[PDB]
Amino acid sequence: VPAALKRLAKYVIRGFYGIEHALALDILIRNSCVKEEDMLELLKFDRKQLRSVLNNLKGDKFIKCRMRVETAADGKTTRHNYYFINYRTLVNVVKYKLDHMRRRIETDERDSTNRASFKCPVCSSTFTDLEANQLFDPMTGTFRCTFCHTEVEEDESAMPKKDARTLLARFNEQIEPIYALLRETED
Amino acid sequence: SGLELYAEWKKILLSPERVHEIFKRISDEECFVLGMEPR
Amino acid sequence: GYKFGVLAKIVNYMKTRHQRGDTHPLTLDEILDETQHLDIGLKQKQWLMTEALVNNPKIEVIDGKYAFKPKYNVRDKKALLRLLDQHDQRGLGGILLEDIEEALPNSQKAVKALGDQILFVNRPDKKKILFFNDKSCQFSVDEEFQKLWRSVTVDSMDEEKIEEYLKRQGI
Ligand SMILES: [Zn+2]
Repeated sequence: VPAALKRLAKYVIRGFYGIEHALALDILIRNSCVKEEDMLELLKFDRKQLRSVLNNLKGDKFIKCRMRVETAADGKTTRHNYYFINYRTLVNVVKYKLDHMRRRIETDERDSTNRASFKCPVCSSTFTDLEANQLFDPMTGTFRCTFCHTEVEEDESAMPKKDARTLLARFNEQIEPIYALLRETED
Repeated sequence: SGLELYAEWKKILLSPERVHEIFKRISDEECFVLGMEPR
Repeated sequence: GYKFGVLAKIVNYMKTRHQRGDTHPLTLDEILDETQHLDIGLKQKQWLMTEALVNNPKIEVIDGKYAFKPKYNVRDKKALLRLLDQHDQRGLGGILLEDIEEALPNSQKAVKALGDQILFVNRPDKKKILFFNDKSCQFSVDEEFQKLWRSVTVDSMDEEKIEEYLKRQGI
């Protein structure tokens, strides 16, 4: 278990998950495999609370579980859930969750062009620029709304467009440590 | 059971969403074998 | 009654004595006088001396006598911070807010003094669990990003589809 893998997992869990998820990860870092029951006692979390976090971790496939069945000393059947970290599968999910944001960022660039600027104040409905000329009434000489017969404005749609632009630069900066860690874990 | 499906190999409740993805992955040709016109 | 209705008053009376501020230890016989248990059974005196007054986590044996254990209980702001640090370092777990209030009089001053150093987890029954705030690696984002993070559903995708996206975009 290279130290790079351990650090990479820690850096991502504390950034996009609550303290509950991070604490459970530390147990799996100290020991390669730990029983679900043992983890419950150490963390003192609720039975459902621990399962919910584990399900979320299992949902993102950051850790895998294997079931071992054995006969107890008293003869009753025992079903212990053993959890362990799968770095090979974990790294793919981190890349998947990062590329989608990058492609989402790329999508945000195209969304800005197709945003609907025209909107009627009465019915509070926004219409596309191409659709604006459809409602254009030659007699009035200005944009109008057929449902409301009211003037259509376009100044209110300009403000929210600039907000998305600021998120692009900031997203790339805060994500550099994750990208740098990924390059170190390619071996 | 009722309006919920159970999948056993162990046993996990099967939700409607969990089945949607498999159906999407089904190709058009596979539908013809199943006797369902894709279009 | 017998063997059960006498030992309790010894513990209860001892707890009240500490609240007066008397840290001085007390003898087995001395406590019996103030607890109106002078007629306690002979084999109860040895049982309390050998088991009850040593196994209990609130009884301190000092110079052969018994005194309360305020050191284990949190009675200062510094002790509160240290105790949580050990729990995180040793992975012992959190502590309910009620367990600290009884141990630490006017715990609100200590809890608020430490500020963000204490992580409060509210249970369904309003009970708050305290955890050490590990300030080693911290990271947070705006609610807009977090909401967008949730908007990207991931439990509704299989392994084959999830890994396919990697080669689809060329990574
Ligand atoms: Zn209108």
